[PDB]
Amino acid sequence: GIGVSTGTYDNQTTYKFLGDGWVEITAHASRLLHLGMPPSENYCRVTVHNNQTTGHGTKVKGNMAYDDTHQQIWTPWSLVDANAWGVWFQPSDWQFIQNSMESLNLDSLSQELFNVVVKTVTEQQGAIKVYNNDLTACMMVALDSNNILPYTPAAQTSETLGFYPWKPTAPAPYRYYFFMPRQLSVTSSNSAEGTQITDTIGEPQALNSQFFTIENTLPITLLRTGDEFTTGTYIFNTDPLKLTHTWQTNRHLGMPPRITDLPTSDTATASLTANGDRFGSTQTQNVNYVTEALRTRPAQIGFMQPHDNFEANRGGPFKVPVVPLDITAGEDHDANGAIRFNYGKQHGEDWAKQGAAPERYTWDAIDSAAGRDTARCFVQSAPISIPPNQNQILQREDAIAGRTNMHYTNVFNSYGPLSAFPHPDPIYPNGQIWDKELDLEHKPRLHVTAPFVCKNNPPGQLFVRLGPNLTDQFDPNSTTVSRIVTYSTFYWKGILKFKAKLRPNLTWNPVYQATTDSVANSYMNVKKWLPSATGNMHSDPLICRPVPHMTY
Amino acid sequence: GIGVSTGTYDNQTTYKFLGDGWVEITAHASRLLHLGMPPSENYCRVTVHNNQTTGHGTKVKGNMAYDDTHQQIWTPWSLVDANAWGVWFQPSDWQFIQNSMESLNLDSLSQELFNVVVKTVTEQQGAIKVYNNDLTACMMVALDSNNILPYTPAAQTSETLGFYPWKPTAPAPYRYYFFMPRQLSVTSSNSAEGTQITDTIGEPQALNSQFFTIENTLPITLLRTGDEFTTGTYIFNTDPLKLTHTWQTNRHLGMPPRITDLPTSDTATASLTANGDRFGSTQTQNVNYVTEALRTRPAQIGFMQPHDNFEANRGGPFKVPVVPLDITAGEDHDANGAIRFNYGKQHGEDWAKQGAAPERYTWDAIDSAAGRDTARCFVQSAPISIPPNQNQILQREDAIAGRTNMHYTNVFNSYGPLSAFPHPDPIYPNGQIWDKELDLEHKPRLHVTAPFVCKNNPPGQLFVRLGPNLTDQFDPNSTTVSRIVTYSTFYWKGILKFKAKLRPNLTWNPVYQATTDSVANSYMNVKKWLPSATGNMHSDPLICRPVPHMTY
Amino acid sequence: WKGILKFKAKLRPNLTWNPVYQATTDSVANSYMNVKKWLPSATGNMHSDPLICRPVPHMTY
Amino acid sequence: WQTNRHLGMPPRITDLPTSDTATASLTANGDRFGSTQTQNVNYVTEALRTRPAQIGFMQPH
Ligand SMILES: [Cl-]
Ligand SMILES: [Cl-]
Ligand code: NA
Ligand code: NA
Repeated sequence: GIGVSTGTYDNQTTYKFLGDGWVEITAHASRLLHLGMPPSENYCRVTVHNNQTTGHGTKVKGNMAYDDTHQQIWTPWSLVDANAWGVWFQPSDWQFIQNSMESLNLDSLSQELFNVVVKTVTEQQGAIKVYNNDLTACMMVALDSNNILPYTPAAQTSETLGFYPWKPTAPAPYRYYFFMPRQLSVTSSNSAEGTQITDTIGEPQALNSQFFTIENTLPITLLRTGDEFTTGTYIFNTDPLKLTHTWQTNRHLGMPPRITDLPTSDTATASLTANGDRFGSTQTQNVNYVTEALRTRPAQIGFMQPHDNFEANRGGPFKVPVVPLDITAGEDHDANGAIRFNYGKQHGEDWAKQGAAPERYTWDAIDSAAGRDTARCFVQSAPISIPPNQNQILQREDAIAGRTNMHYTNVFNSYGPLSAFPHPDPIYPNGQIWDKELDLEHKPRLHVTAPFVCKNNPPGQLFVRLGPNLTDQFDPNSTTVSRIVTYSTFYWKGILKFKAKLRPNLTWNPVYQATTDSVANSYMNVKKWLPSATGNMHSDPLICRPVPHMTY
Repeated sequence: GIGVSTGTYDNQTTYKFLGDGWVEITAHASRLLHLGMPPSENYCRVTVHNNQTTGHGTKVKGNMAYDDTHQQIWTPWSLVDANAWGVWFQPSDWQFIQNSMESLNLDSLSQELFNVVVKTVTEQQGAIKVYNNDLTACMMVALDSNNILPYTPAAQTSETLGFYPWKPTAPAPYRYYFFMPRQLSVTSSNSAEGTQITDTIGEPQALNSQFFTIENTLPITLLRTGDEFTTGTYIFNTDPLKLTHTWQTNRHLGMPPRITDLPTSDTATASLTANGDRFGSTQTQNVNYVTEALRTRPAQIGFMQPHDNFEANRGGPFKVPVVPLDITAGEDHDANGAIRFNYGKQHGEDWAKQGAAPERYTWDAIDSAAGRDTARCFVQSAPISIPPNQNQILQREDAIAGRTNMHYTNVFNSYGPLSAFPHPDPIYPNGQIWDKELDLEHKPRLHVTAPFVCKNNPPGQLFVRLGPNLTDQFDPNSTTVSRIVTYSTFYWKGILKFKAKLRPNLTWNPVYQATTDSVANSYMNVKKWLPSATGNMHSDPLICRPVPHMTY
Repeated sequence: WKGILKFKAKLRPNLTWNPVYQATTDSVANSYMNVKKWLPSATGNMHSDPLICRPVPHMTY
Repeated sequence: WQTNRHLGMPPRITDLPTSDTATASLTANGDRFGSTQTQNVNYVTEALRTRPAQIGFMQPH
């Protein structure tokens, strides 16, 4: 099958309406991939320990947050990961879906590898390189259907496939965490100089050691140029994702109080009846009156989260994740889990930009009703008295354990049986799409890194690597390795299907839509999604869930 | 399928007579094509701005007509366009059809690509080049069936395939217009020096930006050496094209006036009855008499067109097209839309000719009854008096708005409900054959650039390009691109079918036929269509619609 | 008076790479498309200005 | 949005722009291929170039 293609390139997004507002979005994605031989032929147990006593080391006082120490199993295999919005839709698609649909769900996933080509490189004189075809050479493929091997979402480290169809990409090298004891003590710059920082890493433990190899756990297919490989279709079992945001906060839940009379002019206000004589209910029985702020609501929309909370286990210190909610007027970023990420040119960064530094963006939850304005928050002693003297009210300013900047809001946890909140927004195009659930008896109500969590087993990971291309001289009992310089290219097609539903339209007023404009320096300027004079592209994160929706 | 051909070369024109004068002309065309890799791997938004203050720039006073500024989307794809008479018939065929047929219509179109070959180039020492086969390499093909992408008739810029079967050709690179604001002010050489010329180009607009990619809109087929690709048959839906010209002008419509007596000798004239006593009708009731010139005719054959009218939109100034009619005795070229075009050696120019300059030819409408002799035209004030004093008649000489060379005929529009005219002539071999209709609610009664306009959807455009042939070292996060030097060759066969009808023959006198002769320096000298001592060819535009036909 | 007017309409295709121009509303004071124009006043005064249409561009040839 | 100036095959640029701020140039008017309806001048230009039809038109006002 040498001179015949084994597949079809297709990167078009097709919409099929079944009627009644239901839509079958079928996203085809194809890319040309490049795979080079592994630097090492075997599996390595690598360790990373940044315990320098200067700069961003862990030995310098107060540098816990900079910790990067861990151990990993480095494998000669590579992973083909397309789990990221940017791989399947072009900007316009995302816009169209966000502006017209109100619901979206995963349906099925399929992939195939085809048109494999393997080449060898040899030298010449002047020295120039020459490229030849190794027709008989092959490429190894493996598919972990049952997810035996460690799950490693490439989207988390901007290592998925490129978001540009006409540009080539490459698979990310496979590696996974290995257990290793890790202890690091807490210190501050103010902390005494004589104080010694404990920075330790231990030996591999029997109770937690897990070394897996692709060779020993999965069946492997060999692909020569005339071969091709298919995964067959996988069926998703996940919950629908709302494509709208909520705005009603506790202050907007239920029957608004009855105004006494209609405003007298277009600029006037209206007044309610006296607090003392108004009907209603409160949960503070020390005061005989009702007020929008004291009034009993059905439940609590949103909640206070501990920030910037760091916890520690055998592995080391780590920042506890927080539910991405609205950052409010006050713009309390860390308190409401805003997410900031850095990515490469393959995933959005302007191709024109130069320097090692990646592009960075901070994602602020679309929803406006579940965030928390730490500044304006406060707790009043009871029996409650209004107004309260400084000794019967704890607020932002007040300091905990005599620390100027540590306020109660930093360690306050408001989560409770009455807490209700929306689901994290999907992030085009850098966002991860689906995720494997944690194998623990008691699971989390959601994940921060992805909108769709597989209730059952998630689609299996696709692994590839070049077959060792040996030379004429080879000795097994020698650690020395000689291999012919080889590399390969091949195409990848994937088919992701969604089930989506068109939105209803009942408000009298026009609704907020995701648009583009011509105003210079505007975030939504058309010029950002067009090519430059030399073809440089730029794909910034797009808004989503533009349309508002009743919460109650 | 390495060592086996995947198609057949065929460039013969076959005539099948079904009887009753109906003919099925099946034109087979085949060419060997050459495709090199694109200079750039991606899509570019290129701009052209000739705003120099010297020479043919737009900044120099009175140089509007020289404007070339515009913006375009440059793509790494190439287009295979065979939409031009020269691709399907050899001179003799065209002659035979023009001399014997009276009607011609498009029936069906089919095409295929086959016998693909891809080669790589490497260096050597002395340095010489070496060519090798990349058996596993492939070529990309895409067919836009629904005409989603911008229609770009290659015939308009002499970029279709070559008109010589035994000579190789290459596809034209694909590119399309992109919206960009453009303003240019009007000035004349006489115009004051201090006067400043406004020459502006704006930023991409949100309301009119359309960036398409082949990858995202069409399914793409990969062709390795042993593969081949077919379009299947497309059926045309167009109106028939008359292969005759008309000669009757308003002066020859209807009952000629009755002569009083037959001429007395072979050199004598005959006379009609006195104007004052002749029967008939006119539309000028100030004079009591009829005359061939005043006499009422059924309708108006031909009409006055504004020339050389330039109009302006956001895009810029442009020459308004005009219906190609007869240029009359007076030879008023621009007033009757004569078409002049410049073409290369691949499309007619004498191969022997040397210099960058292309060959140029001016096409004068075959029809002799719808043109306008601006010089002899005139308007008479009414009530009409004959003869008219200089103040009651506007003629050529008179100047508009005190401008010596601007005469009324320059801005006069005679088009009206009574206007009737023939269809533009087909032009062998440089002429375009069919054309896509404009997607506007109210369409034009015809196109100037083509005789056949598709009532429905036109045949889709055929796109090709080489697959990026990567090297051993590749980095995605780098803007740097390294590719192996590659190029390819492949054959293209096309089958175009026409339905034509043999002409009737009723005149007593022999009729005008398209012939060839031996008279030196004659436009129709046989020597022009023969090869030179070293094989240099020359294919000049051939006459068409030689036979005259009754108009009424 | 009750009236019933029926239309037959077709959903649009989406093929451009770049996001397309949409008719939107905003919060910028004194903007022609400010939300406040389509809401009632404190005493119920309404205001309905002409809305844009045919926002999406389309190939002509 | 396409006006007479944006109808058909754009002229072929000689080379791709050298930088993100540069322009590209076409081949000399005198040597460029194409067609016009003004046969007094031996050259083609976006403004003189023959288009299929006339989009829009002048109205008496
Ligand atoms: Cl799968
Ligand atoms: Cl076709
Ligand atoms: Na913050
Ligand atoms: Na003329």
